[PDB]
Amino acid sequence: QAIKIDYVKGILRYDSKLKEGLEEITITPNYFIERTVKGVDAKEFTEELNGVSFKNVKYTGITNSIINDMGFVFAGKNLNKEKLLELLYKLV
Repeated sequence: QAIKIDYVKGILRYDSKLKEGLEEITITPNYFIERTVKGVDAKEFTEELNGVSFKNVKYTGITNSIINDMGFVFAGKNLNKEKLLELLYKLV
């Protein structure tokens, strides 16, 4: 027995493109796909020692979606939450 993954899908935010916006992706052995999402924001973020530029455009129904859309779905056999967690953390 061993873990195995069939596909994976999610909503991502990139550090370089944080100001740019957000995307939806899927990874499957045949192909990789990136798409742009429809809820746009004029977000602009900087990191001082303790100061940051706050621009957070977030709406009612859009939040009611993305409070729970945010996160990744995994399919396969013999999954285990601890291994999945440590991999996702190890990524960044």
